[PDB]
Amino acid sequence: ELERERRFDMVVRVLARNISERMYTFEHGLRGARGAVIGAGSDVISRDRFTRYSRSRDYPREFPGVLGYGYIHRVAAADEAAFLDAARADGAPDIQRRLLAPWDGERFIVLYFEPESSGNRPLGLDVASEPRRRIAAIAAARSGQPTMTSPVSLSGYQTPSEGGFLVLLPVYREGMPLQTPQQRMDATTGWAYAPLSVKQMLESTLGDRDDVAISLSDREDTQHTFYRSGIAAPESMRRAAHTQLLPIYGRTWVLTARPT
Amino acid sequence: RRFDMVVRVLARNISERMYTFEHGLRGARGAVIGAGSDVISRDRFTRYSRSRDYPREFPGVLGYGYIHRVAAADEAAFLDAARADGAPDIQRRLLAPWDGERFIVLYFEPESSGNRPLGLDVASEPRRRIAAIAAARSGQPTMTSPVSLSGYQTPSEGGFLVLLPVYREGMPLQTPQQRMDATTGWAYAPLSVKQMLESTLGDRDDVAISLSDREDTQHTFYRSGIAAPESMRRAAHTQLLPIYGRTWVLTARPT
Repeated sequence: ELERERRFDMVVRVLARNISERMYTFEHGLRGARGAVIGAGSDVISRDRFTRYSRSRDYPREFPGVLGYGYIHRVAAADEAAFLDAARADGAPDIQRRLLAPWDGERFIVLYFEPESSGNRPLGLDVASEPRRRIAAIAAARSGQPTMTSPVSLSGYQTPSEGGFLVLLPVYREGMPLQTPQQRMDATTGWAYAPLSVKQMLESTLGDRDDVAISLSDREDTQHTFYRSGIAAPESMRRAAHTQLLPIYGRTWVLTARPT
Repeated sequence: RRFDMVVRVLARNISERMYTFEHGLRGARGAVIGAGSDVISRDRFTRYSRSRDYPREFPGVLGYGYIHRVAAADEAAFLDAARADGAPDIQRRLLAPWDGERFIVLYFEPESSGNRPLGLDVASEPRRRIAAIAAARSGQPTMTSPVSLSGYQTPSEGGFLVLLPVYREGMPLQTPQQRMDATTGWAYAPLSVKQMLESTLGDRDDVAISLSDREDTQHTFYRSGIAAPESMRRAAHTQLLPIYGRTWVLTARPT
């Protein structure tokens, strides 16, 4: 009788480890994408050098579950016009600042993203115009760590609504102090980022997990889940659910499970 | 252009598509009515369902079925009858722990791929139960707040259930307690948020909309499009849509 809740605790702990392992495979390409801009130096990577970088990778094969990888530039309101004129001349003549919600602060604009054949065209999306993305960009900039958002709706990566996440990693200006969050924030020039759809990420890890009735949510708002699958055995409804806390990229996910 | 109008016609389209599903609810209840006092057989409900063509007649809805009201004391008896009437593998399936009165999915058509909600106790989940008791008390087709459709697709999708009650013949219906006491079951329709909206909106790229239920405006059940940068210098166009006892908040911007 007692062996049952231990045998399934083994099931849950392993499933939690797999979700966390898939999530942390994406970190590699995030640091690879920042690597390209570091190699480029102080003067932000050209369209040609970044597109050449992305073509040297094979994201569907190397990183199954991620839409792709890109670069967001940090630009103040008074430098928007010059940035847009520079970007337009570099191979994106139709690029414009695009807002997710009204924002008049400092803009964090998507400049590069590869590949379009995967998600959609997020070019010119102001990631600061939406608070959850802004909170992740700011936290990553201050910490120096890859920082995921709270669950979001991926606009620019197809329509209609597709639940997802963005994972951001800041690129620092060479020769600037990084000893404090504030020093690190003032040093950020842009961010390497990865957009990911909930469904695509989970498809790879738990292809056919008909042995579990699971639910996933962020701890900051447990009332709303971002993923749910299967119906539990009616016997397992006599006791409580197995819960696991998954720390992923500065965020905490709560995995709830029951057999069947 | 007149964008204020575009919104108004868009709202009318969403409501009108939602309100077409009511015909099938009354149709499914109507099959149950024709059988009489004794609950409809599996054969007669399936041949009623086969006399309908839900993808053509009602685009946007998953299908139509029947839920039976059964007390905890009568669970065993009810389950035996269903197992003998062509449902051998049926059992009370719970969405969450629940010890109260059971509202079990007896019939659903089309039981095509996915769509195996047979035995699903919709009373076991609060949003589904609230909609069912409100529908029974009012006598009106009543929808849930946004829900996750376990029993219709492997990774569960966002959706709604719309419920219409079945009353016992010869029982009074003047008060809501009278109506609730007379409730034998419900005709229901499960709905996917994506499927229903694909059927109304289509490939229109002229609007950047979002929908949420007024009970919780902090959570949208639908979002589509990126608005024109210019339109952000102004508030979005808003509209309240009365859908089966629920209020939807439509927020729209052009492009």
